[PDB]
Amino acid sequence: EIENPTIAASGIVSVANTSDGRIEVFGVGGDNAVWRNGQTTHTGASWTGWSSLGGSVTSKPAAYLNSDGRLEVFVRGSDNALWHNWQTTPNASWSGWQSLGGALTSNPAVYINADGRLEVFARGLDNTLWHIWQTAPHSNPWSSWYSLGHVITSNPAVHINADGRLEVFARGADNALWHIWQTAPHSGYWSGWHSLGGVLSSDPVVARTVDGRLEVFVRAVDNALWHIWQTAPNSSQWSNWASLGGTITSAPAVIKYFDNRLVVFARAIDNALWHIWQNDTHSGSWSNWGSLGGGLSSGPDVVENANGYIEVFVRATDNALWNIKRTSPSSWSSWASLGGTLIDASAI
Amino acid sequence: IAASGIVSVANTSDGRIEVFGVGGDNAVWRNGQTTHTGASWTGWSSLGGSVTSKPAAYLNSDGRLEVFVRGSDNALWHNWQTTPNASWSGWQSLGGALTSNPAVYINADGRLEVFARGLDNTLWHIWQTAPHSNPWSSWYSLGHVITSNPAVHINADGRLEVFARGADNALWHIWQTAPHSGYWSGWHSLGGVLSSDPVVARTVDGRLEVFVRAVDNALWHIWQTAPNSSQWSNWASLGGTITSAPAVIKYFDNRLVVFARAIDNALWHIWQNDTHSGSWSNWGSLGGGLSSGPDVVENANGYIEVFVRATDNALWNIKRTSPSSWSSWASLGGTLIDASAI
Ligand SMILES: CO[C@@H]1O[C@@H](C)[C@@H](O)[C@@H](O)[C@@H]1O
Ligand SMILES: CO[C@@H]1O[C@@H](C)[C@@H](O)[C@@H](O)[C@@H]1O
Ligand SMILES: CO[C@@H]1O[C@@H](C)[C@@H](O)[C@@H](O)[C@@H]1O
Ligand SMILES: CO[C@@H]1O[C@@H](C)[C@@H](O)[C@@H](O)[C@@H]1O
Ligand SMILES: CO[C@@H]1O[C@@H](C)[C@@H](O)[C@@H](O)[C@@H]1O
Ligand SMILES: CO[C@@H]1O[C@@H](C)[C@@H](O)[C@@H](O)[C@@H]1O
Ligand SMILES: CO[C@@H]1O[C@@H](C)[C@@H](O)[C@@H](O)[C@@H]1O
Ligand SMILES: CO[C@@H]1O[C@@H](C)[C@@H](O)[C@@H](O)[C@@H]1O
Repeated sequence: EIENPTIAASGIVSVANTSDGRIEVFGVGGDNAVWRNGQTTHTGASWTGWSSLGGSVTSKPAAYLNSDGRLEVFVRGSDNALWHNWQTTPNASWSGWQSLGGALTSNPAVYINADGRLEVFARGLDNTLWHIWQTAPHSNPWSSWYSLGHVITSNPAVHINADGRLEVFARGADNALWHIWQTAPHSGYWSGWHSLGGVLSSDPVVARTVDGRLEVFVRAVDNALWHIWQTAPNSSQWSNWASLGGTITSAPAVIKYFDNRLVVFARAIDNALWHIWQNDTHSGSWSNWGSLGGGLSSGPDVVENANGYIEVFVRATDNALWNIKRTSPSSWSSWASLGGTLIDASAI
Repeated sequence: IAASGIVSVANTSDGRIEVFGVGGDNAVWRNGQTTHTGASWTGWSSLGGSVTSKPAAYLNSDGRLEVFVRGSDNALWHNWQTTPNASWSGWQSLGGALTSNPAVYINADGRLEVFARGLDNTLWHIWQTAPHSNPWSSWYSLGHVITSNPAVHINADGRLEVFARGADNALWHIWQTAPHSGYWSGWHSLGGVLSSDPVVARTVDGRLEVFVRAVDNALWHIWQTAPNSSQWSNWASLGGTITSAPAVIKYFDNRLVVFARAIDNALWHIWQNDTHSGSWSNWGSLGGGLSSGPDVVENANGYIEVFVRATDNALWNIKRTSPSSWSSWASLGGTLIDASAI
């Protein structure tokens, strides 16, 4: 069996914007339960503190905002089935845990189709890519499970093309970046598999540029941040792999700045939070790596807050969730503890 | 009503502004940024047709632009990209008998839905039967009597909500009972005395806010007190003496910015100082000589772009170029007419 390098450490929480402009974070507690924390209001003046959604889980959770404004959380259960939990009205009471069945061997990843139906992707018992979907927009019930085939050796990553076609990425048995896409938006058909090559030592992490090009970030076997991109929207042509250097020890976290420039965050060999950023959205010019310090026991996860500024979440050495955020166009916040005790329940 | 904007302004799925106006021949003409940097424009191309309303462009969730306009026969007509950012379909009739500009929004299920005043002066609507696809429903009346072009937005919970001035010149609104539920609410009055179309934004914290010119020619606004709120604020005056429909857009930090032509026919703007206190700036001039209201969009650099017709009847452009700077006033040329149906 081709040997697959250990994937870079995952982030500690699923970070989601609510329909009322607040950050909500979902992590796994010492009791194996999903625990939640969120801003009291969109100004982010304070947080609610940790409350338990309960359950007993065996993956990193994945939260997603339905097109009717209700958050929904996906996780692999004690039984290796997919379980989910939804707000019953926006930013209100939670449903409790419902089984969607299956036999999963990775974290679940979620995206929304061009018709408002959520669709979840996970490695199945046979190590092929599996998927499942809402049968109606922002609503139960769900399909049964289907295999898209292949052999994958990482958690899958999912995004949507400029033309509304979902596209999923994973490391293959050969360590290359593999991907597959809907033939047209929720057409009922997928394209078959394409290798982008490379030798990955992390999950793929996918953004769409403001001009509509998918761009994928990975740690490679040299422990550098590498990336690769569509040459145009929906393009039949990808770039060559290009190194951004560094010695990173986490999955990269990617977000567009308020001016749409890509910014990548990762833990480095010194256990600090580091970041590197586009100088512009076309020429392909990137900055040098800048440290933001801290002592990280996980990868970062990132969201844009209601002030239009980047917020970053990590687990610290005290196993609490820590937060650092932009406070203006020209300044970072102080490191602050949001407390809690979080375990890394990442499935791979 | 207060003078309308001259163009429908829409972002493409490949991060370029496209503008759609009516030429002196009554055809729909379009102009686009050559790339997402917005450094240059293609120049004007004709989509043809003979039109009797302002066009309304909208991006389908499959990334294809689509333009809606009232035809010579007062029916709704539409023209769509057959693939994203490529060739146009030409003009197809969706029938009906319309007495206003069409306004368009996308449902939580990816179906476009078009609102216009009908032959009996009630609110009419029509929708795609499947997401981002033909064919369309037949026409249905949601009733009432309206005296302005309708405006449409979506609540934080995915319910479409439509705004129109009534025969009392008050702001009226009606909403889906739930996202694309098949049912709508009763008509409700938010009062006031409007002298323009309503223009609607949704705040970053998920509250609908409506801007109007009032009978005193001042900018006024009213807002939901909370997302999906069963309670709105009182009307509040932002003052000024404006001679166009206002145009509203969130800044990169989500502060609302409102643009309007003033009595001096210059482009003026006023903005929130923050998104939690109801505190607004003073009016600031950006100058120009305007023969229309402004239309606004956020470009692929994440900055506000503004489009107005000038005294020469050309389309002019001013935009933010950074966190700290405006662009030059640039002429995109052409000759545009105001084909607004009301
Ligand atoms: C705030 O509560 C603390 O953090 C949670 C995430 C859980 O690990 C819990 O057992 C612990 O007591
Ligand atoms: C509430 O149910 C508990 O949590 C779920 C997420 C599943 O792991 C299930 O097996 C377990 O009993
Ligand atoms: C109904 O869901 C649609 O059809 C299924 C058969 C799958 O192809 C899925 O990716 C797609 O969104
Ligand atoms: C149709 O799908 C498009 O072309 C394919 C050949 C791939 O390059 C894919 O990334 C892209 O989305
Ligand atoms: C560029 O062409 C000019 O502007 C167009 C919008 C039309 O009004 C046309 O008749 C005129 O010649
Ligand atoms: C292309 O067809 C022309 O333009 C349409 C928008 C309609 O006004 C129609 O009656 C006219 O003949
Ligand atoms: C299918 O379309 C849905 O049902 C129709 C009967 C209308 O109520 C419409 O607003 C809604 O989007
Ligand atoms: C259910 O609809 C909500 O409550 C209504 C009574 C109105 O305030 C409306 O703006 C809002 O969307």
